Amino acid sequence: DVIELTDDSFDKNVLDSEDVWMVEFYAPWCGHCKNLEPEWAAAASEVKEQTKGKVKLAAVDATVNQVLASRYGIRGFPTIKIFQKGESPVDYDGGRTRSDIVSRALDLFSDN
Repeated sequence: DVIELTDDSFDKNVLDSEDVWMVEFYAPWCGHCKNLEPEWAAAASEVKEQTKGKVKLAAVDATVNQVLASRYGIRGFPTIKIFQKGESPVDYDGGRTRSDIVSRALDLFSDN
């Protein structure tokens, strides 16, 4: 489903991975993040089904993982960043529909 990542777990999970990671950085009081939670989970199920985990969806609570928040310049919420092997992350620029997120995921899968 959605993997919860932390300052301590991020680099081995994500940076050292052969898989692509789409990571939502959120704050726990942020209503837009709360609204997105169920759609993020739904997208994560479909992506898992389509890619068998070659693309993973994850989340980071930026407020308690401040090394990551600083590293990736998180200045607002929610912020979704896409990580591919050996690259700096890029920002996701689509909507929260399942089709939008799954489209980006399959694009990533095709080329990874």
